[PDB]
Amino acid sequence: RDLLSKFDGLIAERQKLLDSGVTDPFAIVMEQVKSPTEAVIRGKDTILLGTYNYMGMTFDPDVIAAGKEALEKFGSGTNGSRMLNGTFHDHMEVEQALRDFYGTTGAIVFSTGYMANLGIISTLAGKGEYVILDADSHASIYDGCQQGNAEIVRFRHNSVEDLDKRLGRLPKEPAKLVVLEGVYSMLGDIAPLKEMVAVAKKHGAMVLVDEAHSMGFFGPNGRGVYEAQGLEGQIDFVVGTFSKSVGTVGGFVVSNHPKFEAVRLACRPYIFTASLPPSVVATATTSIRKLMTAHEKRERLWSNARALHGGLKAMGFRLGTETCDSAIVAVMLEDQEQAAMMWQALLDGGLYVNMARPPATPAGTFLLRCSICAEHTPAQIQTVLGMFQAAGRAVGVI
Amino acid sequence: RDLLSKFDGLIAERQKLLDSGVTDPFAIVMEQVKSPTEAVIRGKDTILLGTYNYMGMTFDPDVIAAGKEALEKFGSGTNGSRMLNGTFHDHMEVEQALRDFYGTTGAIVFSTGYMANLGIISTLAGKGEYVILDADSHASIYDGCQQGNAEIVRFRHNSVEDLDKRLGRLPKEPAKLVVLEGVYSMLGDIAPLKEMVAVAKKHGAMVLVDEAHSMGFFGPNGRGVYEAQGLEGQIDFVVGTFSKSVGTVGGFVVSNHPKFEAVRLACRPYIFTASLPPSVVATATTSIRKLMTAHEKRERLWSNARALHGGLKAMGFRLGTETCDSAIVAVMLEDQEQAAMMWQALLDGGLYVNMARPPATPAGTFLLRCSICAEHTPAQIQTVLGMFQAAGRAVGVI
Ligand SMILES: *Cc1c(COP(=O)(O)O)cnc(C)c1O
Ligand SMILES: *Cc1c(COP(=O)(O)O)cnc(C)c1O
Ligand SMILES: [Mg+2]
Ligand SMILES: [Mg+2]
Repeated sequence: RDLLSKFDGLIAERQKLLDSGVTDPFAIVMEQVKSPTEAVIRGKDTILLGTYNYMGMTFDPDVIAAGKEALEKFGSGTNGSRMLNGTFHDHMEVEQALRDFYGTTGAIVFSTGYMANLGIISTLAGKGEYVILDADSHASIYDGCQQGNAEIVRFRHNSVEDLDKRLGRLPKEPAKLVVLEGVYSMLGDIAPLKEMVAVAKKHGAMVLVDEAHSMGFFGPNGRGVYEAQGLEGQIDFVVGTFSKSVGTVGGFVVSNHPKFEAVRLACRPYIFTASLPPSVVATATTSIRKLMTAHEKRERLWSNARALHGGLKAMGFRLGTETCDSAIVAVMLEDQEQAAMMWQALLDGGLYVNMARPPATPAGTFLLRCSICAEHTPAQIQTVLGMFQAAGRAVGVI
Repeated sequence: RDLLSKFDGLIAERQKLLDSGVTDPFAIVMEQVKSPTEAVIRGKDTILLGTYNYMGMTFDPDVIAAGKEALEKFGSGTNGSRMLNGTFHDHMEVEQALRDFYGTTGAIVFSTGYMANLGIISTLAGKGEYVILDADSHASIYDGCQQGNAEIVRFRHNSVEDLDKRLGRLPKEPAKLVVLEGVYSMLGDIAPLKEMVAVAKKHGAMVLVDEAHSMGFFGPNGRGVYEAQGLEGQIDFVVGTFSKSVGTVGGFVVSNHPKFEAVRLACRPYIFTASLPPSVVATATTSIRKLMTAHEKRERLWSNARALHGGLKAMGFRLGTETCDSAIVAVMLEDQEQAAMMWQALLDGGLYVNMARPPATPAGTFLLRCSICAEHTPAQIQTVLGMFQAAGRAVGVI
């Protein structure tokens, strides 16, 4: 036995899944990517319906030109931390783009969204302070809690009442951070932010909202669910990512707090890593700025989501949401076998969606998660619906 | 008081430093970067001597062409995890390049080196197991320990004897991970890996060596200090980064362990983040492959390092090492004021080096850290030495 013996269970489980004849869902390779909505997988032209490229920015010609120009002018990397030699022209640009996008005075970019959550949670809340979060929060949020020294207070998923009761039992004096997500990504439902933020404020907590799954398409300025729910000016910190709507890699936190940017002086995941490559921050800058006014894309995204959500439900699929509330549409299946058969039939027929099974989801929950793109055409969405009808029948969903 | 009140001390300290008239060392912006060794800072042409671009790969024409081609062909980002939709052609390529570079069957790429350390340490060693590390290990290694549930065992810095004594007192049965760095980056000295690995093996521990500061220029194949010290085939895991010699962003761990790649199934910082952009993994692939045989660069790097190290010592600077053992040359100054005055005079004269003061360094240690590049010319190195002589005099080092 050695350090890897602990993986024997996971290795056996994987082999059991493969024994069913299914393609390994954790080893899919996009051999070619023709556009935000088309790839070649296993030598087959395939519609993409399992990416977080919500606004189709990855092939935007301005984004691509900015990336190429940055490679040419500044090279492939920075070879240093933001606190030393790794802040180039384009890093300053991308932080200003976030200030402009969110209407904040402060903006701190990290090398990943995971690291932004890890860092901001573990740095803001110290010993004797409290981080209060939804039971089903993103892994990076839990990892930020684990990385820090604060008291961690979970509340029942999606429960305004349990948030209120749990907050109310904490001592009044210590500072507190309530961490919320605008969109619950598993099912694509929306958090009751207006009510939860009111509860947080009643108890004197600061609020951090993750708006990774809403950027560019919720609220008048595309700032997120909090903006859509009228909370502009009430959110202490907003965390996000460059890997979804923005279409690259990176993380950020924005704020209007006067001391915010002193976080750079303390935050270990900000300090102890190289800054992002020039091309990454140049593509992010361009993309963020375009997202401020990408009205045609926003309209298409929501039109597509409504057509997919409406079509799957009408067919008889059980969805994670009664109404189309986000760009994630989750199809709920009865068991692991049904989900795998559906996923495989879709893939073989030319469609890629994400499958989620335990322990990614709770025991008893087996999903196909579809994520819509501004650049899907109405034709593609109908093709997808046809594919879902054909697979749902061969498998016997529906 | 709120969550940011804890930063009042750091804010006051920063203001005290600025009160001396020094440029803020934590807010330097590379406005233009002409080459690996030249930038424009504060409107002034400046020689770069504080980057980890050891092999000058960031402006390599093959690296740049690969990045541009990847933007064009695959877009700006992947919008998904490696376990879902984020593995493109170029991700498979970069992991194969690492296998070829290190002669291993296993290779796992992460979105940063920080995350590779965070993830591999917290995933390999669980409850009831031990992570044994040097007191002065990199922050990411300590953060990996904090993220995991293992027992953490620090040993006195650079002490083979204390490693042996501390290891020997642990229970025999539980699995153990000894984590070592090939190059101690603060001063640029080298770990006694041959002796430490022998000690680790005597006690039945697995060994993880970080070779971030040696890639491409230690050992016959450029694999690192462990290779230079004859330890090929004896190291269980080697961790590294794409941000130094490789010249982009990203992290990795390589191994020949038969179960290694099952780490993908468990490792939270691998699973819960987007994969790197196509351009990043394409530039990394190209760079890694060129590093396998970059003999001219290697020779220049070491020639430059020897000239800088030899020249600074002869001038009368106290260096962190008696002999030129790495591409980091650390100048030790008597106090914080001396270091800041030296740093400012160098900057104003057209040279950028890194300054390190407490709490980055231990109390009593005040450094200028020079990092050499394969692409520095002998002329630049003499210019640098002239600048060090001029500043050392105006300040009164030397
Ligand atoms: C996607 C996501 C992250 C991680 O972002 P990456 O940039 O991919 O590391 C963090 N939090 C939430 C809620 C996310 O959805
Ligand atoms: C630079 C470094 C890291 C971090 O690498 P990044 O890729 O910049 O996140 C981790 N460990 C060591 C020893 C390092 O030197
Ligand atoms: Mg094309
Ligand atoms: Mg140029």
